Amino acid sequence: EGKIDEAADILCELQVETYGSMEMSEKIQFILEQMELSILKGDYSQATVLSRKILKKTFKNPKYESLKLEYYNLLVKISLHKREYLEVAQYLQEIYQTDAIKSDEAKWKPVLSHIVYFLVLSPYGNLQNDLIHKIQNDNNLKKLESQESLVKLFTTNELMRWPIVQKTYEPVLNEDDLAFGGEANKHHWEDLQKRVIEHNLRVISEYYSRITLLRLNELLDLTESQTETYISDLVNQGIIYAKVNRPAKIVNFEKPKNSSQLLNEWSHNVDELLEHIETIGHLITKEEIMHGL
Amino acid sequence: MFNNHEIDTILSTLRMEADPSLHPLFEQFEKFYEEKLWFQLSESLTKFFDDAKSTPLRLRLYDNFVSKFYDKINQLSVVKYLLASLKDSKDFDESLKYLDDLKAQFQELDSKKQRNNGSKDHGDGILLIDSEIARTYLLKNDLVKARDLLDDLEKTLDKKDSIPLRITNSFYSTNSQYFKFKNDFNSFYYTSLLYLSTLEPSTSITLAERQQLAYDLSISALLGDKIYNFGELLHHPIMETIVNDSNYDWLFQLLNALTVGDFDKFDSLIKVQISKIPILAQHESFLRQKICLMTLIETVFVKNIRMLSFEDISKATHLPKDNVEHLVMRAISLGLLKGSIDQVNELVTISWVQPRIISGDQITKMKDRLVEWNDQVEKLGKKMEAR
Repeated sequence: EGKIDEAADILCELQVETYGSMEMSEKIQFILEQMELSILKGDYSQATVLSRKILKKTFKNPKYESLKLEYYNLLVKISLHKREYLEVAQYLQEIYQTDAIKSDEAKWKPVLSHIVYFLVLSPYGNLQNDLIHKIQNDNNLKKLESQESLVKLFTTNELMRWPIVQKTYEPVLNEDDLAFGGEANKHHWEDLQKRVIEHNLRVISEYYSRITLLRLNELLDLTESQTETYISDLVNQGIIYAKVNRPAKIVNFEKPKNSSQLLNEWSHNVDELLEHIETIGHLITKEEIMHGL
Repeated sequence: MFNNHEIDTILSTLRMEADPSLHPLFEQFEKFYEEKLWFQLSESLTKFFDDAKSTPLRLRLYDNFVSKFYDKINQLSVVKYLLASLKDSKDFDESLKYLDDLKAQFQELDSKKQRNNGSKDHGDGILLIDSEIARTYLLKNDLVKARDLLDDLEKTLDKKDSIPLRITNSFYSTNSQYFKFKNDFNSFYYTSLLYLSTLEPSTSITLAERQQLAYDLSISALLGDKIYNFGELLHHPIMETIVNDSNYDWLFQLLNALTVGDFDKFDSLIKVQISKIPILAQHESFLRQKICLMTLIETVFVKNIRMLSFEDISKATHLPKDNVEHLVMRAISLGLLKGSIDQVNELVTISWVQPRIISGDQITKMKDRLVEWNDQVEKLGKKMEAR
């Protein structure tokens, strides 16, 4: 009828009274109905409280694969208003185990794929590694092989990569409704873009000691105004630092800048000369004997 | 010719008296299969020179001679030959049928006597099934099925002492085949090198096997690299009496091609289609940087210092100004470098740390460097000594 508030009011009183008794299945069911109504109102915070309670409930229960899936469907929706890839990623990780023992590869492979791909939008690549390393995630599965190749591609990125990625894949770039609530096609573009832009700076710092800004604006393929901003936000967060020398249009990534490094680097250098002298000493002595022979 | 009946029968008699062991329908039957200049057996020690050299429909008869062979000779010979002979003979359907026959038992338990692996020695009963199920299954069927067979082949390698070596042979040949089966000429180049390395110094070889390995190495070495494209194949047997067949001219053609960097030369290196792969389409840039890097590394400063002109890297590699920018960009990613090239200052200032090619101009360079390292030390010493 459209009386959202009225249906919720009656559902809220019911579930609370029932709690702690009258079947584990029955109680979890009311909570799914409730979150569905809650999300439309704006009641994301009420939805988070409901989420804590159900999460304990699903754990208690043995034989609860249906219950866990149902919780997942509710959980992703609330994260869509907020924006955490960590919430969705973690509870799905606990669903991985349950999907190997109980279910077919038909249930398991769309979930695996969605989870990694969720992490691809996610702007920091440091989660991504963890999920990819996985023993049955590095061997076989077509989608598995597509994600791992992307994982190598980021390492090497010089950000002429992104349109290559955008065109080449279209499933595994727009695929939803298979272990997640979905997300706009247009939202996938937004996220992917930010993630690459950051990762180009991130590699660029290691590989090259200096780059000029004119070259860098061309590499990202981007306007200076934006580049200055993408860089500015990153350095400020302190995942990395870089420094700009504005009248030169040169970006320093810096280099060693302290005595403490240099003393230890020196004592290393000695340590390598020494080792060479002993390896050379025994090695040469050996050479000698077999000249003899 | 008489030589199969002659050699088998006399040696068969010599190493046990007669007792159901002579076999005149064996003697005639093998006689029928191979009386050319190749023979189907040559008994006992002779089984290390003649054993099946054509499709061996004598097989059911030989199962009753495996059931005599142990007391006509030894341990090793039985496990050594009869699995490989079907495989070389291209008797794939037949190989499977014999693996059902043998399965895992040929004298185990309180028969005692230490067990090795097949295709060299008397094996692991289980290890024959495991190794050859992978060898056969790969040829037949898909890559996803192959990854799964390799994981089992890996379990069996791990689960043993390394002592008979035969099992390790099984691992390299098995594993090499997956990289052939896909596209992975670089991964295959590493695996083929290992396969040859633990094949040659212990013998046990077969003209069929060394034909695959030398030709397979030649295709893989063009098809992918990481170290350098031909210096390593001059400390790296490509035709040093492994076999010279199948036009090993290509190796020498490659070094000339690598230096000039002509497209015409790339087609005339091997033959058109097999030069391209499609492997070489990604490959030419990687291969390209390899020739440039080595040539400069020896030449520019006798000491070896990490100073290069950007210009002289372009001039030497023979590529345009943007292109080299992209190629170097990939090259730092690949490592064996680090220390931080400044892409403004036009200073290729990356640290010295890579391996140096061959025993030739390594030695020239070492003498110069030695006189200098020594001289430096001697000055310090002298001054200290005096006061």
